[PDB]
Amino acid sequence: LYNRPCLHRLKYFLRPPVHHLFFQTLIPDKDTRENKGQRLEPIPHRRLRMVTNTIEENFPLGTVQFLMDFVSPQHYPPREIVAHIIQKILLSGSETVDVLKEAYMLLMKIQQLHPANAKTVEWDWKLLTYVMEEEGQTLPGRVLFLRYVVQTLEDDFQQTLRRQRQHLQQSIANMVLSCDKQPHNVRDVIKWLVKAVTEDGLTQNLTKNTNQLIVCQLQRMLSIAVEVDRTPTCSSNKIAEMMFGFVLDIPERSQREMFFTTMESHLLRCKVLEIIFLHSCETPTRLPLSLAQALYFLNNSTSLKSQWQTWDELVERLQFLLSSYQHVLREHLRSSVIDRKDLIIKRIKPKPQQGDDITVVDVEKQIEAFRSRLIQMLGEPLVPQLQDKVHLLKLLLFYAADL
Amino acid sequence: DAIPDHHPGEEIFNFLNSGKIFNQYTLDLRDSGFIGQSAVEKLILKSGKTDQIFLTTQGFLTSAYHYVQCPVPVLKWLFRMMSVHTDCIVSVQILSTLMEITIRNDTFSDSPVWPWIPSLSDVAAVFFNMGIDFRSLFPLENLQPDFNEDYLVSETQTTSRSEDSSYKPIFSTLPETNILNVVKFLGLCTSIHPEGYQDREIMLLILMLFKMSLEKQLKQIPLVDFQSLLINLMKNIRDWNTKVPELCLGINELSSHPHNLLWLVQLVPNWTSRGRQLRQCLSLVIISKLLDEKHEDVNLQVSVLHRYLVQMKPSDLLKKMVLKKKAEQPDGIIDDSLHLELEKQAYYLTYILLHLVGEVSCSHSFSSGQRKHFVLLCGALEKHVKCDIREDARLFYRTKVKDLVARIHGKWQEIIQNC
Repeated sequence: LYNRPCLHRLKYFLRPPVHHLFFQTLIPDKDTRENKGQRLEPIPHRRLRMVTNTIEENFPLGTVQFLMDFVSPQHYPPREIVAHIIQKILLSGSETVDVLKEAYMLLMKIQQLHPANAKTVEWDWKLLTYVMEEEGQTLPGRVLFLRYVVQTLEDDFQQTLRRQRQHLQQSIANMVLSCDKQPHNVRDVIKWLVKAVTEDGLTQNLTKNTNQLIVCQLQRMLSIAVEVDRTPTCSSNKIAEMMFGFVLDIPERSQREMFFTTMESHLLRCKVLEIIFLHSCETPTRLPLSLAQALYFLNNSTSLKSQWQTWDELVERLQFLLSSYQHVLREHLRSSVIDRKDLIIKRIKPKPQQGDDITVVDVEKQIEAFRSRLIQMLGEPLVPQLQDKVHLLKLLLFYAADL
Repeated sequence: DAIPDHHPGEEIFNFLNSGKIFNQYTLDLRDSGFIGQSAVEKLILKSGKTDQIFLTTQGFLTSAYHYVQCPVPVLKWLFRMMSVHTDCIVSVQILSTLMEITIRNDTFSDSPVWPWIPSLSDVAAVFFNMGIDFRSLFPLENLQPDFNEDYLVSETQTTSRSEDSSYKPIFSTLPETNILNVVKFLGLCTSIHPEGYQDREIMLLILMLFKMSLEKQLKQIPLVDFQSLLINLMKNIRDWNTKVPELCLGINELSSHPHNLLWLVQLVPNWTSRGRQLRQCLSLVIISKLLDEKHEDVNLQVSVLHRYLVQMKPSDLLKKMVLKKKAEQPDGIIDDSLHLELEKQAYYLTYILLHLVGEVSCSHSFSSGQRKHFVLLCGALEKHVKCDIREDARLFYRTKVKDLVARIHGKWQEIIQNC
């Protein structure tokens, strides 16, 4: 019988952020309301003077310390100070790691206490491009810079989604990641993602984690991009077509597995798999996306290294497709986010979709048919791993969205 | 370096003893055992072993748990996996699944059974599996948990229905990712269900978290979520004023090296009232301890700080340590080299003390008469500290301490003139 808070505000974007500072803004009660009471201000003139003095003598550690002591809930650093700390120190390629440590703590404190908005952001896409693409610069602070960027984007998206009931014209994502307006940026981030995945290091360790984290961050940016506009469907289609060719030419398999596994936007993975499957099938299919379509691909698909590995790969692709299909059906991702909020608050139920009218007999017959086809084209006994994978697909289909 | 700028740290984790309970080759949700009637459970118990991880990562449980509470052992095994899995992406995905299922259930779980949150037994289990000793988890004999190590080990092992394989460490290097997910989940549960823990439990959690932070190989990894969880826990306690001094003494008692104590003073958050209270009280306790002052139930703070400053005269402490070492040393003869070494030690100690004075002095409420105290305070720094400091170009540590005193003087002067 405890007075739970208004948990509804947490359902809007359940996907993982980098940090959970949002827990400090849940309470819509006396504590937070009275804390916000005072009107904010900038760093006092004299304090500003001393901190700039600290800047002058090229003693970055003193600057970070003094800023840490001065930043408080009733004051914020002027934008110039934020730009200085980020560009001058964080991405400086000379100092030691501890300086980057303190810088990260400083930025995190600023972001935790003051929610950055569009009119106050520091970095620009040009700087991101410089740090990422312009190789020949191995900046130790690159990972932290990317983490800060993604955290800023996520915070801004959440705040704008909460505040604005009929628009999103004042969000960082809107003006730095909208596919309609800056599609070249989307292309560049996809290129960076495929580059990072392709970066060797796996064959038959510390930097592997770096690539993994940056890849997760890029996937987060893609996921937010897929929602920034009003209609997820068109943006997802655009993104899927731009990434189809890039995913096509990935040399090895494990890279493709990492690419698909890390996928965050469920609709994006669904579209990518659907497009590749259709491109890999001789006879096109006009049936919309549904379980019937899953069986359609299962039957009429082919291979686009002994072939059993390829068939294994297709099995995994179909399981991914079924998982993402279930997720989209249950989450109602098709609608916009702004009205999806009202949908989830009202807790309206989904509805059956055309092409989902199948029975257990159908799936059993289809699975037996595929088993026969695989034996015919390869023989028996199948590889034990392949056996396990087909068995797993059998159970997943038997799920059959049994209603 | 005569004065290193960061706490040295210490070896808390031991790799060769990391993972004595369970690993990823031992946890399966099949062994939990439930009446299989829904397609969810039937599929799970008919599913293989790797299909288990596949189902977890791709949100199959989240898909299958939109209107039904997830059984508690399922969440417990998910927590275990998040804690023990080596790969980073799988661990992050498992944590995401845990957050999603917990939030959804809570939004639909109005039943008296509150959302599952790892009891101290669970967190102790995971951390000990990581390679933290019981005393390391709880190093204050005065405050100890409600159980013992053997109970935890036997219960967790028997629940996990093994010398067969030569025990390799589950992690040959700091499991940063797993620790981060564990603390993130802890913060989530603390923030969603505040009254889920008891005051004593909260205190034990604070003690173990602070002790863990002192890890040697964790110096380079920013512990922001540590601060977030600290904020939540400090906010959770119900008898605050009464509980503050006990906690302060507890943190004081964790270790001996003063720079580590300075670290823990710095690490606590300082943008919430209770955080500031903790900071100032902990600083008072530390300054009382280090100066060899008898713990006689420590405006009067003005005279107490003046007394301290008198005691922190570098020459005075130098001679005090000279006396102590001469008594300890069977001969009692100190060479110029060892004299200079003790000089470094005394300068280090004074550096730490001036830092603590800087932290304690900060305050937001002041009466007019407080001016005089500050006027005296700076004077003492100028008189009881600055004058005895003689600049020597070849000796940089003197310059460091002098500049530190200069910064303190500047801040105090600015505060004074603010009126």
